[PDB]
Amino acid sequence: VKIKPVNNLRSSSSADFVSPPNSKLQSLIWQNPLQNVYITKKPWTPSTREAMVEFITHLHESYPEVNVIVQPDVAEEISQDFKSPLENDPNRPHILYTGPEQDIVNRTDLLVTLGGDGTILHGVSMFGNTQVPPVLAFALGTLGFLSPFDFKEHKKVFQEVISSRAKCLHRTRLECHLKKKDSNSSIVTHAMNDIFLHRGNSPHLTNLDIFIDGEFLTRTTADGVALATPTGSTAYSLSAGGSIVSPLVPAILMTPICPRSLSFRPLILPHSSHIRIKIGSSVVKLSVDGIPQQDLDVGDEIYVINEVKRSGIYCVAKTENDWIRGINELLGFNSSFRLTK
Amino acid sequence: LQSGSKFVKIKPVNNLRSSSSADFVSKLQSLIWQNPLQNVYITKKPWTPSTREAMVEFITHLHESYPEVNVIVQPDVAEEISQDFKSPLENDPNRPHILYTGPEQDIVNRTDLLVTLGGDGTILHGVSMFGNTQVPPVLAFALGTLGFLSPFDFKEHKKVFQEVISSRAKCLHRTRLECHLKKKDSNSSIVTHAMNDIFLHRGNSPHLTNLDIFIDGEFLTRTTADGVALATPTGSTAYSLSAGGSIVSPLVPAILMTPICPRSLSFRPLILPHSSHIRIKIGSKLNQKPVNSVVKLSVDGIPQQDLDVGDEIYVINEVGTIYIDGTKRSGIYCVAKTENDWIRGINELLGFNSSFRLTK
Amino acid sequence: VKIKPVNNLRSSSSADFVSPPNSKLQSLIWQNPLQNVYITKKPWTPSTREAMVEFITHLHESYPEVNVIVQPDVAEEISQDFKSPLENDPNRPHILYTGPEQDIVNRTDLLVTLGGDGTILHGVSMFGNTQVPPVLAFALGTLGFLSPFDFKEHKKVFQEVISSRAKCLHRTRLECHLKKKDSNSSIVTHAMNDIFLHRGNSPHLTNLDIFIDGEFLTRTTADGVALATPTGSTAYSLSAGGSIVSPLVPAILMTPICPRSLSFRPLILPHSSHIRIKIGSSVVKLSVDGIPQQDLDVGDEIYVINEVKRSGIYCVAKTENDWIRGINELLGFNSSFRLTK
Amino acid sequence: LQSGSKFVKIKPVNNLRSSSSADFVSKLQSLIWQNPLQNVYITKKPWTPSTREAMVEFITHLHESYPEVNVIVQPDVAEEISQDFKSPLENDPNRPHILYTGPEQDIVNRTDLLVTLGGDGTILHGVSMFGNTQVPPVLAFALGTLGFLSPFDFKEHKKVFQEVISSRAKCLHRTRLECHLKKKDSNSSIVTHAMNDIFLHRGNSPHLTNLDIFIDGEFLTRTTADGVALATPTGSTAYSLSAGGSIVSPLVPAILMTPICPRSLSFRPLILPHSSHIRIKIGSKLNQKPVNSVVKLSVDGIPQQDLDVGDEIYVINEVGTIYIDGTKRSGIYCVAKTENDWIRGINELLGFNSSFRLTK
Ligand SMILES: NC(=O)C1=CN([C@@H]2O[C@H](COP(=O)(O)OP(=O)(O)OC[C@H]3O[C@@H](n4cnc5c(N)ncnc54)[C@H](O)[C@@H]3O)[C@@H](O)[C@H]2O)C=CC1
Ligand SMILES: NC(=O)C1=CN([C@@H]2O[C@H](COP(=O)(O)OP(=O)(O)OC[C@H]3O[C@@H](n4cnc5c(N)ncnc54)[C@H](O)[C@@H]3O)[C@@H](O)[C@H]2O)C=CC1
Ligand SMILES: NC(=O)C1=CN([C@@H]2O[C@H](COP(=O)(O)OP(=O)(O)OC[C@H]3O[C@@H](n4cnc5c(N)ncnc54)[C@H](O)[C@@H]3O)[C@@H](O)[C@H]2O)C=CC1
Ligand SMILES: NC(=O)C1=CN([C@@H]2O[C@H](COP(=O)(O)OP(=O)(O)OC[C@H]3O[C@@H](n4cnc5c(N)ncnc54)[C@H](O)[C@@H]3O)[C@@H](O)[C@H]2O)C=CC1
Repeated sequence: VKIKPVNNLRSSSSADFVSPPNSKLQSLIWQNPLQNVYITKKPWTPSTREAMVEFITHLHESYPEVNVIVQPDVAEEISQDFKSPLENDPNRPHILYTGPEQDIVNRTDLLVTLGGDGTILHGVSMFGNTQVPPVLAFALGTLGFLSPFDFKEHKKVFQEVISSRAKCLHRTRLECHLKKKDSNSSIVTHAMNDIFLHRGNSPHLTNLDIFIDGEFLTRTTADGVALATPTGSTAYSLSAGGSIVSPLVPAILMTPICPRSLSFRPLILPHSSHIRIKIGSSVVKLSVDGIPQQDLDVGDEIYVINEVKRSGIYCVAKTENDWIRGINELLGFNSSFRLTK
Repeated sequence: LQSGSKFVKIKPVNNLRSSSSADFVSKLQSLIWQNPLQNVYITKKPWTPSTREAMVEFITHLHESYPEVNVIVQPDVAEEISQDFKSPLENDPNRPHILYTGPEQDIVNRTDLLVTLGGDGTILHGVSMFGNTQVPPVLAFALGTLGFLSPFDFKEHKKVFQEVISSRAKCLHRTRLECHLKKKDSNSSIVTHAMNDIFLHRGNSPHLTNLDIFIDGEFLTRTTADGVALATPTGSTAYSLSAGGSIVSPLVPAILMTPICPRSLSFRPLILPHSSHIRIKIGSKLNQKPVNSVVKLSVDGIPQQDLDVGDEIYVINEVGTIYIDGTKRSGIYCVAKTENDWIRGINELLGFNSSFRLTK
Repeated sequence: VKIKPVNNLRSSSSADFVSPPNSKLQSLIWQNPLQNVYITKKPWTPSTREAMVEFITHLHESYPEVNVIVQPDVAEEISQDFKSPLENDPNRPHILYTGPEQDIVNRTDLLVTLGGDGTILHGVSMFGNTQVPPVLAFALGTLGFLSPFDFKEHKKVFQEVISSRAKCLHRTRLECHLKKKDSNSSIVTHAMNDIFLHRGNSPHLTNLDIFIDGEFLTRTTADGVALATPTGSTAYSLSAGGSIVSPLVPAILMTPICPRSLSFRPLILPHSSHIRIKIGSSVVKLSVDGIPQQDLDVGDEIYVINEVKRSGIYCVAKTENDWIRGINELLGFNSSFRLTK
Repeated sequence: LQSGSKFVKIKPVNNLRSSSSADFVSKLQSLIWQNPLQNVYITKKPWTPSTREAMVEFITHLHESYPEVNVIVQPDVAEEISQDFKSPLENDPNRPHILYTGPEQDIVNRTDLLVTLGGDGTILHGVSMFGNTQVPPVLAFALGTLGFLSPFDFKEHKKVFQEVISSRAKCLHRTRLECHLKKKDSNSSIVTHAMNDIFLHRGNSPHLTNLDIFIDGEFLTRTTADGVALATPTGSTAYSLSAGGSIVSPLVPAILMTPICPRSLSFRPLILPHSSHIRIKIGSKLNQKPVNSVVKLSVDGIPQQDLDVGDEIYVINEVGTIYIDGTKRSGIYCVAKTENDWIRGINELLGFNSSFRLTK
């Protein structure tokens, strides 16, 4: 194993996305060859560690041109896990490119995740405002919803990816603009799942004034409220009683979290909606994709829109019908009562 | 057809010129008449005095104020209301009120504007006439018991019609669904068009429907239930709402799939892409009740047919369906009152998120 | 096989029910020996037919004192199914007692069901206003919710029953009093599950005025409304969004069926409630335990109370915790999302 | 304790006689005083002018009209309101307003009647004082922002108190739950009493709670969620309602089990027998986040403790629990306004089954 600085590699090369006739998905076409592959994994998890080693071994064996990128602390963790050099000659060790977060962000052509939903969410968030490279997600360890591929098929799947034969689902994201009373500027954060406000530690209910496109919608006194992407419709929003929304639908979900109301039916809003929520009368917690942000005081506001740089997240898909299969087999959608045995 | 007054003449609607499709310049679309507005088709909720009175009053206004305007009504309505006009135009007995009428196909071809006098059902049946063709703009006045869709009080009719004819009105676009019924032992299809919804229901039968649902050629689920509803966003506030569905803005491109009293704890309502291809086949359980008339099919509330085990419906949006391997202006334009009709409608008419009593 | 008239048998002997300390159930104590056993089965169903033969064979073999009662058309159907007489001597054929419905009702000590929920419901309804004998329910064919026993354990279970060692769950029933505008008197019907009003064949919504103990509750415009026992809480009421209510709770459920309202949350009402529902402005169908009754016109009324003759239905229970097990294993209660494989 | 006026004397509540438990002759129970009503404990919503004003006005009325009556308030309240009395009794400077006060245990032993001035929280905290003992009858006046439980406007206080003291009032019985907290590595229990509910919640933690639920010693389910609520019928209109629970009449003997934002499509709310034995153990998933402070426990909204993996709560009704093998007047009596407070409350305060707008 040899650790090298990632700053030796060229900046990210963009892929092209085309919508073929009678497809729900976008063809992933590498206009310049794929080279910079960043691999992230669920930490402190044996199966993701072993799968990473095995995936990198496979890449170094089968794809000389591919440069493997990992985090610094990860490169240290897995260096001892490789023993046999390439084709068993001591002159080709396993080259791991690594460096500061920004260097990785600037150079990544393809993001590969080994783990669950958290792994994808945190990998994608690392990119901040840089357009996100395509995401190839393998499910390892405890199951989540978003990763379509079993690690066992990693060789066949990656071959389709690098050969411009794979297709991607486009997942839209929300932008959260936080405006606190005190200071000058907005803090902007991107959400794959959701942005939510919650009483959290406080025993007192939130009082939220909700505006759509400048028009007052409603006051809600509640545990909180969730604004979700269609991707996020299966996450917190689903727990709170929301509908399941195919990731192909352009929309924003507004789902109340335990409201003092008999009639706050969940809303499905247009993609282009501008949502403003004002904290009315440390009272309220703000979270983006589950990660706590600043605490909000009475008078603070969030402004939420769809992300409009190529926007959104392109995730390699297994089939044209991944969503159907996921809701059935992962979420237990419309499970039949037992009719025999 | 016999008029019940010498002050009314009933004339063939084929005496009128073909429809002038308007322009829609653009979240609301401006309604701008390329050819001037002339042929106004008026429908009303039947057997309700207020709407018959409103129709006569509206037609009187058009005949008084807009000489270029031609009034079209249904044949039975023409006969019904003919005795209600108690004077000719401008006190001149040689200028009777003229009402144009004829068969649907004749009316459909010549309508520039649909005006409805009644409730939600009035709009639904009116638009339903224009199923296989282009729907003219829809001007909807609420009379009698309130519904959700008609944005105007009939009291406002002079000022609203004024704005419409002068090309100063704006419209909300509402999408339409297509239901294709394919009977067991048939390769033909019966096509219907939906503004609200398409639904299957056990109806008169005491036994639950058993329905196999396929999306984009893939099997989704079997449901055993009262039935299932497929709804436009417009229809999200209708049957689908009653069945526990989400409220969907009419600007969202989606199809709702909402179960009706399912034997399941986990049939959460689904929101599907507007591009979806939906097939529902009427099934049964092994050795059973009757296999005929086990399910009723309705489209915008209108019973179509009882269906048998083996029948299928195919449901798609009017435009933009994606057919994955293994499977004329569109939509409806409704004259809007404000740029915020939707939020105000859900709040004031449906009581969306009504606060618990906080004072007094 | 020999067919005999059931009118040769004594009238029904009642069992005694005692609530032992630290039990949820009622001990079934035969004060006079159990003798008259009426067996009913889901019709046109091979497995129930074969199980009936096998159960009767077992009774004639092991319990000389037991008299087997079946329906006339059933006695004809199964007579050919027996071939071997008792202990293979031609002088003891299989004695089947049968006769008119009322004779069976008057003489039954124990009702045995072989089938599903429908079998129990229709067997129990046969008794009209006569107090219902204890019910021993075996699940055969397609699964339903109410029968706690697998037919395979029929010998062990019946031995506990006849030996006064079994325990019963007491299920309460509702009484429906139908008062049509036209005529003089009420038609009274008993419900194990529910009484419901529904638009049925009509495309027009029902308009129902609901009164509790003489006080106006609400007008509902809807597909309909269901009034359910706790037993019925897992039936139609559950499909309509009702809560799952243990059969030990004294209560009446009022669950709207697709109401034109955002705020008709299902209600749980006191056991002693008097519920009156008036049909407001062939418009409305009435069903009791799923069986269509008379059609109702505007101005007709139903009056619904708990049945107050020993009241209710005593069903032989398998364990103290049948309800937990049924909701988990039959209804898929709180099914976990897939966490592995 | 220092009074802020020579017109008020603050006296030890132990100067008063032990409580007189009333009689409850019998769906409402008549409140008939065996010993005459004397010791009136008054609580108010803190830091709200209307309730401080109401307290002074109520106490003034008692002192003017009922010489036999003794007023008990909290120690800090006695000091707070002492400066608010601007005259002595009957203009006699030798007859100051007397306010009795002391520690909870002292107050609890001597209260004939609890009077609350505020909202739902005021009742909850007031009743909470009488946890391990008998709860005196509760007379609840609504001041400030409306809640659900207080049936009387404070304006009505003279006429209502008149009915109560003269043994002409009626009360609704509300049952209480007991929460037994058994810490990990402990065999002792911390007991609390609930009028509304007992709930577990992730609170400050960003991770979901993992809770193992046992009923009557049998494992029911593991839930991964924000949390779970166990509620009385009284509490069915509180947190449980917000979480999607059914509205349960306070005359039904039951315990509600309602999930709070569960990771499941099938955790339908449960209604359990009042006799039920409920145990909930704080679990975790294999190799995880922190194991401490993973869940908050609240009882009637009051945070008790952060709980750790391995802690358990046991929840039972105050009376009538059945313990299947392997596992003083009770309840709360609230003075009622009419024989139909419940139907009127759900309709008028909660907007139960609010009709869509049908006219105007
Ligand atoms: N359901 C609930 O009561 C709560 C849910 N959350 C969700 O956790 C999400 C963060 O995910 P993690 O980083 O894994 O944190 P995590 O491990 O704390 O919780 C996430 C749980 O939700 C699942 N999940 C996440 N995204 C999903 C999606 N799009 N569809 C279906 N299931 C999904 C995960 O697989 C995991 O089971 C937040 O975006 C929020 O939606 C956060 C708080 C409460
Ligand atoms: N909620 C329920 O239980 C049922 C509802 N329906 C609805 O009736 C519709 C047909 O309408 P009508 O001819 O007036 O028959 P209708 O008068 O029998 O039913 C219409 C009821 O639903 C309301 N409605 C209809 N469309 C609506 C919409 N888009 N948003 C909000 N409310 C709406 C109407 O105002 C009226 O109160 C069908 O498309 C179906 O959606 C049909 C059967 C049952
Ligand atoms: N869920 C729905 O949409 C509808 C349900 N029903 C139910 O059918 C019941 C009559 O039962 P059957 O004679 O078997 O007719 P059935 O065969 O037509 O339908 C009954 C279905 O409900 C199940 N079921 C019946 N009682 C149940 C209970 N107490 N708990 C859980 N599941 C139960 C049966 O096993 C069967 O799956 C009626 O009392 C009514 O509750 C009737 C119409 C519609
Ligand atoms: N709905 C929600 O999202 C939450 C509700 N709560 C409720 O707060 C209760 C504590 O009450 P407070 O001390 O006033 O704190 P609070 O003022 O923070 O919450 C009480 C809110 O719930 C209402 N409420 C309380 N009990 C009720 C009941 N039995 N029926 C109808 N409404 C009721 C109150 O009027 C008030 O609007 C707890 O027992 C819990 O049930 C606590 C947290 C969240």
